[PDB]
Amino acid sequence: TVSMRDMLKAGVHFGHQTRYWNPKMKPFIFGARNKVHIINLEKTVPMFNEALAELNKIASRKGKILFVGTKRAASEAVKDAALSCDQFFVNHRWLGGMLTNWKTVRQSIKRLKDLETQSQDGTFDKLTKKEALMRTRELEKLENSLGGIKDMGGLPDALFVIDADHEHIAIKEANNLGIPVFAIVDTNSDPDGVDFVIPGNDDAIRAVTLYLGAVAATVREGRSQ
Amino acid sequence: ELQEKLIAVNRVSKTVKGGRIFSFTALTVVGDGNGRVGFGYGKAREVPAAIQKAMEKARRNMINVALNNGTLQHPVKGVHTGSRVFMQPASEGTGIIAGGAMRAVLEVAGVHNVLAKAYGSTNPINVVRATIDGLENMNSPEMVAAKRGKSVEEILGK
Amino acid sequence: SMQDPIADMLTRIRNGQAANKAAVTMPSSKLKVAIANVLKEEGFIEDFKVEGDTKPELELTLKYFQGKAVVESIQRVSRPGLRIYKRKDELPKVMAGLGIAVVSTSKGVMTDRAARQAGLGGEIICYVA
Amino acid sequence: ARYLGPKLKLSRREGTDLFLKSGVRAIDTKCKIEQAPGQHGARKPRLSDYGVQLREKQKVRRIYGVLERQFRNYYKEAARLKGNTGENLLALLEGRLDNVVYRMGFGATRAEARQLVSHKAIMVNGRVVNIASYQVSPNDVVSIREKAKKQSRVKAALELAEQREKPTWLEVDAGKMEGTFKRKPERSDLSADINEHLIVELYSK
RNA sequence: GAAGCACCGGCUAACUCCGUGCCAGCAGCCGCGGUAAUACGGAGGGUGCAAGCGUUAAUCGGAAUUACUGGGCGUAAAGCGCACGCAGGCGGUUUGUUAAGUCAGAUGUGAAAUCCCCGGGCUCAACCUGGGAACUGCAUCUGAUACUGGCAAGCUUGAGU
RNA sequence: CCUGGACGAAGACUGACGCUCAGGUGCGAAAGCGUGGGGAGCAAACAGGAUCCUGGUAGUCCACGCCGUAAACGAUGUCGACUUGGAGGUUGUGCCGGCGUGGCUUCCGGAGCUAACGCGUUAAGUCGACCGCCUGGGGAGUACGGCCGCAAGGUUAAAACUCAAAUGAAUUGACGCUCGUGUUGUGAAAUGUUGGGUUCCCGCAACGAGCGGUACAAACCGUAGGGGAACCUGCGGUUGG
Ligand SMILES: [Mg+2]
Ligand SMILES: [Mg+2]
Ligand SMILES: [Mg+2]
Ligand SMILES: [Mg+2]
Ligand SMILES: [Mg+2]
Ligand SMILES: [Mg+2]
Ligand SMILES: [Mg+2]
Ligand SMILES: [Mg+2]
Ligand SMILES: [Mg+2]
Ligand SMILES: [Mg+2]
Ligand SMILES: [Mg+2]
Ligand SMILES: [Mg+2]
Ligand SMILES: [Mg+2]
Ligand SMILES: [Mg+2]
Ligand SMILES: [Mg+2]
Ligand SMILES: [Mg+2]
Ligand SMILES: [Mg+2]
Ligand SMILES: [Mg+2]
Ligand SMILES: [Mg+2]
Ligand SMILES: [Mg+2]
Ligand SMILES: [Mg+2]
Ligand SMILES: [Mg+2]
Ligand SMILES: [Mg+2]
Ligand SMILES: [Mg+2]
Ligand SMILES: [Mg+2]
Ligand SMILES: [Mg+2]
Ligand SMILES: [Mg+2]
Ligand SMILES: [Mg+2]
Ligand SMILES: [Mg+2]
Ligand SMILES: [Mg+2]
Ligand SMILES: [Mg+2]
Ligand SMILES: [Mg+2]
Ligand SMILES: [Mg+2]
Ligand SMILES: [Mg+2]
Ligand SMILES: [Mg+2]
Ligand SMILES: [Mg+2]
Ligand SMILES: [Mg+2]
Ligand SMILES: [Mg+2]
Ligand SMILES: [Mg+2]
Ligand SMILES: [Mg+2]
Ligand SMILES: [Mg+2]
Ligand SMILES: [Mg+2]
Ligand SMILES: [Mg+2]
Ligand SMILES: [Mg+2]
Ligand SMILES: [Mg+2]
Ligand SMILES: [Mg+2]
Ligand SMILES: [Mg+2]
Ligand SMILES: [Mg+2]
Ligand SMILES: [Mg+2]
Ligand SMILES: [Mg+2]
Ligand SMILES: [Mg+2]
Ligand SMILES: [Mg+2]
Ligand SMILES: [Mg+2]
Ligand SMILES: [Mg+2]
Ligand SMILES: [Mg+2]
Ligand SMILES: [Mg+2]
Ligand SMILES: [Mg+2]
Ligand SMILES: [Mg+2]
Ligand SMILES: [Mg+2]
Ligand SMILES: [Mg+2]
Ligand SMILES: [Mg+2]
Ligand SMILES: [Mg+2]
Ligand SMILES: [Mg+2]
Ligand SMILES: [Mg+2]
Ligand SMILES: [Mg+2]
Ligand SMILES: [Mg+2]
Ligand SMILES: [Mg+2]
Ligand SMILES: [Mg+2]
Ligand SMILES: [Mg+2]
Ligand SMILES: [Mg+2]
Ligand SMILES: [Mg+2]
Ligand SMILES: [Mg+2]
Ligand SMILES: [Mg+2]
Ligand SMILES: [Mg+2]
Ligand SMILES: [Mg+2]
Ligand SMILES: [Mg+2]
Ligand SMILES: [Mg+2]
Ligand SMILES: [Mg+2]
Ligand SMILES: [Mg+2]
Ligand SMILES: [Mg+2]
Ligand SMILES: [Mg+2]
Ligand SMILES: [Mg+2]
Repeated sequence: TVSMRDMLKAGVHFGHQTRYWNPKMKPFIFGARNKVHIINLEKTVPMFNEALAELNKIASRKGKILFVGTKRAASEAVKDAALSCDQFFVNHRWLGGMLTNWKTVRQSIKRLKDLETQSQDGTFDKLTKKEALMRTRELEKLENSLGGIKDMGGLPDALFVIDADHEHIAIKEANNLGIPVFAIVDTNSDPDGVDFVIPGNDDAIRAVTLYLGAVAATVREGRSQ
Repeated sequence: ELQEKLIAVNRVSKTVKGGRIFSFTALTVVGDGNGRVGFGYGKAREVPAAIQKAMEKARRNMINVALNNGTLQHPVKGVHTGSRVFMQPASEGTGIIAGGAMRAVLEVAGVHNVLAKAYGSTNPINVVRATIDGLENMNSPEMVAAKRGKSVEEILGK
Repeated sequence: SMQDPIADMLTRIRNGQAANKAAVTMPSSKLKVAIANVLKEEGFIEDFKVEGDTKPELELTLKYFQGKAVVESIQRVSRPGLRIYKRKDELPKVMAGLGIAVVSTSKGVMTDRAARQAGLGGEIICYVA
Repeated sequence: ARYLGPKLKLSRREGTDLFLKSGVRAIDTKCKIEQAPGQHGARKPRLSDYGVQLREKQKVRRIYGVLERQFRNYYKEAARLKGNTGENLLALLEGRLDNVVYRMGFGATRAEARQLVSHKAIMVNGRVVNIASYQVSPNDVVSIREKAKKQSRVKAALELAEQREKPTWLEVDAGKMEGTFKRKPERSDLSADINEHLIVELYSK
């Protein structure tokens, strides 16, 4: 859905150095210039379009999509695109066991809803020099961590991942539960862990927006009907 | 719904400055009897607590095994760290002829007639892992007809 | 020194199949082509191509069905150290017939199934499953 | 060569009804069938894999009144024959002359039927056979001899057989006090609760 | 006129009481006994077999624990201190026939009994017996010759100049 | 001065002439011996002084002969083929410092393998050829016999008897505290509760909760010597410190 020239402007073709190259990414590399691998944009387009097509199919049948982005730029970028598609996101550090320890994670969510209730509706108005400040610190830390999954209340049907090597923990949890995984696999990542591999650069800020924009819009398109 | 069996219970120990701390570990296997079997390894301090943990682990992490009316499709060799496991299909009425650990796995999996043998170490957790590994890689005649370009008639009837 | 070319042919297949190779190329011979023809007929490979005359080289196309190797176990049964000859009524059944046994009969190279039909024994070249 | 002790002890140990008594009274009315015999019978302890296999083997042996040496020979013949080993083992046990007498209802109990056979009161195809283990072939007519038709045991046992389920592989003629062995019973023709694969596994070892 | 023997700590089916107090003893292994011992001795109860039941000896199995089927050798026992090399074992790739190995068929033989299958006779069984199958072998003959070997030419990738 | 091997470039040439090897033959650290020299330093033994020090013989050196043993180790036999990759050293060579193509070598690491450790294109991965060697610990690499040696001894190599263990690797401890779930490991177990800063914060395969050298359960190897021997010393080697 994105032209090859546009992806070149977005820096999708760019990759990491050859020193840190992952051998598994050999078929998806066009070449190497200035000791930097170049991602073959020809391979990416059919894979990305098919991945987008699968996202439309699973959203239209009322699934659930979770976005996982922890990069410095991607953290804010995913959150802006997350609310547009009305889907869930993890902008901050992925906590180990978010999917595996769903029962424990559920209790964290149940704590959060009670915590927000007192500060918004409960009107506790109690400080005691200890309680109020610690509860606000609890609220601010919980919101940063599990803010994007408050409205989900269940196992996400599929996951979208940025920088799959950095987010290996989320992928491992998804592979254990059979949840399909979508990830932007760079040259130094492991493509075998992803079901629908998207060979793109996850470090370029403009590229991340192109990924998020092309994905979030499709989710709205599939959910429109 | 599905049959569950406890295989082994062992009392393990660790040493702290105060003294020795003890625990009980329980190995269980569960299965529906129709080609699905899973093994669990619970670890707690109280024996009833440990066996429940093993069942919970065994209830999930199941595998699907093709069965030919209660026997294996072809003889197979299961191998794990120390245990060598050989299993072989048998005729109707032979029953489960296998070791203590192997018999429980084959019963809950739905295997009725089978000839089996264990070589090397017979540590129960290693034996059941080898038996699980030896059954998951077994392929039905439909599966080999899928990999190759021939139909079921050509695979066997030919 | 390479004292068994047939085993090396199987080893290249097994290594390439496990390494997710696209194709495996090796020096060609009359016996190797006969073996490769049998595999293609049963479907364990896609196609074999022989290129060159002064120094022929055999090219084999591997087969993967669902992200997995079709050739799961290829084994050299008879070897130069210990030749193995079986009669027609002693022909082994690999995986109770699911696999094949390449048998060199007096009428040529074929599978164990064909040898039983033709009533011929011979040297068991390899097991394929 | 037999068991001459209390019958209900065997049933109590096995936990079920072994039909060792005529069944005039309910089994619980004469004993605490839910409790094992002996001082420590009230307690219910664990039982290993060998224990349940041994209990099942002792169950069928005590049902048909067969010792270990005679029962072991039956296993060898059953495993030697074609087809299912367990089904043949039950069929061989069910083919015993005393068992046929009990199933046809001439004796109230197999032990009573065993005494009827031993005392030269059973004629098979017009021939007096007093061997308890003597096998009965299909389409063979067993009968009570005219000398033994005046006994009240035969008359009383007919009523008890009527109350019990009548086998479908046998023909009974109480008027003439003779029967016909129609066919070998199948696995379904017998009680499902009995397990034969345990016996086969136990004797394999 | 006709039921005994062994066992009941685990392995391994079956437990309490009393006496004894690292004594007396038990024991295949692990191991039990110094004051509540289901392990000793006795009793009660139970379990396993049964005209037998234990113990001892011997063989095989379990023992893949001499692994041909069917094991190992960095550290658990195990790569010779290293090299050259005779006998030996094994040997790239083409054709031609040789048909020794191997393969197919035929023939002779492989005593009977035994084992196995199907029936028969002893009231059943053991036992006896009819007919087969088997006797996995050897030899000769006739074929096939893809592979292996012998023989004759080559070929160049192995090995050398 | 004489001489062996290896590697690279580009050809020519021979046309399977190959690989592995029981016996066999040669080689083979240090120590030790035979014959004759040499002998500065160092230094077993020895002598003396102390509670290590001084002095110093064999030996170390040379010619020739013998000995044929080492933790002679990478505790990994030789030969061949195939199988993801990174960083470095060391020697070639091709092309325009870049760019490929060789040989040997070091580290890290994937699949795979392994009991684990770990190995990992120089395999302990995947197969093939051949040889050597092992099947409980101790007795014992000892006795007897053969062979070899001037001797020391070497090599080949038991049995009786005795014990039910010996051993490898890894783990938990010694020399504020736990659980639930999850996760890693075949497992014992670890993570949590390993780090930075200040009970707290942050990072974080954890998330939350309830509470307040050991041989334990320097060492060794080969050799040589001891008359101040509760073991010690000379020489070379090993890390299994
Ligand atoms: Mg233990
Ligand atoms: Mg063992
Ligand atoms: Mg053990
Ligand atoms: Mg154990
Ligand atoms: Mg072989
Ligand atoms: Mg008798
Ligand atoms: Mg049978
Ligand atoms: Mg048996
Ligand atoms: Mg018991
Ligand atoms: Mg007392
Ligand atoms: Mg007492
Ligand atoms: Mg005691
Ligand atoms: Mg005992
Ligand atoms: Mg006693
Ligand atoms: Mg008694
Ligand atoms: Mg008794
Ligand atoms: Mg007698
Ligand atoms: Mg024995
Ligand atoms: Mg054996
Ligand atoms: Mg072997
Ligand atoms: Mg071994
Ligand atoms: Mg060693
Ligand atoms: Mg060596
Ligand atoms: Mg040697
Ligand atoms: Mg030597
Ligand atoms: Mg030696
Ligand atoms: Mg050599
Ligand atoms: Mg030679
Ligand atoms: Mg030759
Ligand atoms: Mg050849
Ligand atoms: Mg020819
Ligand atoms: Mg011939
Ligand atoms: Mg001929
Ligand atoms: Mg013949
Ligand atoms: Mg004949
Ligand atoms: Mg026999
Ligand atoms: Mg008769
Ligand atoms: Mg008869
Ligand atoms: Mg006969
Ligand atoms: Mg006859
Ligand atoms: Mg005949
Ligand atoms: Mg004969
Ligand atoms: Mg011919
Ligand atoms: Mg030929
Ligand atoms: Mg030839
Ligand atoms: Mg020179
Ligand atoms: Mg020439
Ligand atoms: Mg020429
Ligand atoms: Mg030699
Ligand atoms: Mg020398
Ligand atoms: Mg010399
Ligand atoms: Mg010297
Ligand atoms: Mg000298
Ligand atoms: Mg001198
Ligand atoms: Mg001097
Ligand atoms: Mg003086
Ligand atoms: Mg001095
Ligand atoms: Mg001097
Ligand atoms: Mg001095
Ligand atoms: Mg002196
Ligand atoms: Mg001198
Ligand atoms: Mg010499
Ligand atoms: Mg040595
Ligand atoms: Mg060294
Ligand atoms: Mg060595
Ligand atoms: Mg190699
Ligand atoms: Mg490494
Ligand atoms: Mg190994
Ligand atoms: Mg010994
Ligand atoms: Mg000696
Ligand atoms: Mg001599
Ligand atoms: Mg001499
Ligand atoms: Mg000597
Ligand atoms: Mg000697
Ligand atoms: Mg570990
Ligand atoms: Mg685990
Ligand atoms: Mg492991
Ligand atoms: Mg140390
Ligand atoms: Mg010494
Ligand atoms: Mg030293
Ligand atoms: Mg050295
Ligand atoms: Mg050692």
